[PDB]
Amino acid sequence: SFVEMVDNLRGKSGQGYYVEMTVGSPPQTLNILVDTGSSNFAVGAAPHPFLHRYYQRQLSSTYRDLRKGVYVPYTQGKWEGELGTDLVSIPHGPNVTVRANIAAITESDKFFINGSNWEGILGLAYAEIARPDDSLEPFFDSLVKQTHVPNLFSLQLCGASVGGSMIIGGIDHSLYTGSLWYTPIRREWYYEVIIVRVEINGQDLKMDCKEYNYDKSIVDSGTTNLRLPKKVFEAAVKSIKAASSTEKFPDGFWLGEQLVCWQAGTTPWNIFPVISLYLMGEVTNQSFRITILPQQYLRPVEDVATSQDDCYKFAISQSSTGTVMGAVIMEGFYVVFDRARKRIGFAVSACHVHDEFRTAAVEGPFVTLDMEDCGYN
Ligand SMILES: CCOC[C@@H](Oc1cc(C[C@@H]2CS(=O)(=O)C[C@H](NCc3cccc(C(C)(C)C)c3)[C@H]2O)cc(F)c1N)C(F)(F)F
Repeated sequence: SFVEMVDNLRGKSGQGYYVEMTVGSPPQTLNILVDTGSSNFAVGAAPHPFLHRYYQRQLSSTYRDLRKGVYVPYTQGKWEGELGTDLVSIPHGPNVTVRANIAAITESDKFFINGSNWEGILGLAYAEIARPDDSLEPFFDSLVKQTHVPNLFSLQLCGASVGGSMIIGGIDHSLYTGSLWYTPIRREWYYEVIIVRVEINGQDLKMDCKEYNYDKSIVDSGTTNLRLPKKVFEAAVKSIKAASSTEKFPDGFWLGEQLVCWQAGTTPWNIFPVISLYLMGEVTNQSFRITILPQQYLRPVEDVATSQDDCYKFAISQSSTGTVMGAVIMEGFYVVFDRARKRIGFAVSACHVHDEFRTAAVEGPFVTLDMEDCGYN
């Protein structure tokens, strides 16, 4: 019955992927950002310049106030509001209704995005990182406890304005090609994984693999960019600069500030390298790699002039909180969040990204010794 959930995601580039949901009785429809990088379900519940609608608790007969406050500080953006519960459904999801915790957002700061077309956020990670604390049961845990829905979901996020699928409760085999490759979830708080090797155009970065996971590596659909720890970011940018040194770009470009443009259809894709991230596998001394194309980490943005150029921003940026495999890594891959078996699967997506002479890939098996030493303690 997964076909009903195919193409249930929409979004704008750089502004996330959202799914339609209803809260309350009678049901109020809202678009909700799908975020595997957090664990709170929260919706606008008061007027805001960027909101065209919001949750009106007084209009819902099933709303229950929990008489407790809450706030969540993200890397960028934060909101505060009031905790309560209400009935929640996903129209293009499983045919069930659950009573879930809901943070009613009363104040926010750089949380809502102008024109994003979503009014709330669905944190799909584990209770350990829920606010105020891990006693606030996350939505997916409620879903699994109250229904027969299997304890897993999969995300197919597609690039070019964008669409995708969140398959709740399973894997839809029409959404990917080739084999699924699984990496262990290291610990159930974020979807934390372990990167064991990095190559750029087939050249090993040659860092202590702990640097790749300092202080963690997570899979985060709520984040746009691939974000890399400072030392790894620097090495990666140096390598990518060298490979593309045929052309020169302003430093603002490499900092993700300035966009670069070329005449429509003349984008020099080949001067930008492929990036391979090797992830810890399921058996001893075994790993696999996912390979990212420049079409993924050069994010398409709207033309700043009145011309018909192709313009892009560099969608790899520096992090001080570990590696973040955001939407530009997930795009073109089918990613299975197999909570039941504490593992995350990757396969080439049916909406895989195109290049004339190169292709995004998930490949294995590889042998990698001492993968345990790659985890940061
Ligand atoms: C403008 C760029 O955003 C586009 C971005 O919009 C947002 C997305 C998020 C979710 C965040 C994005 S992040 O970059 O802050 C990383 C984080 N996950 C790791 C993390 C870091 C710090 C703290 C926590 C908690 C929640 C566990 C405490 C979790 C995610 O959840 C919060 C926001 F406000 C905005 N607007 C989107 F549109 F979704 F692409």
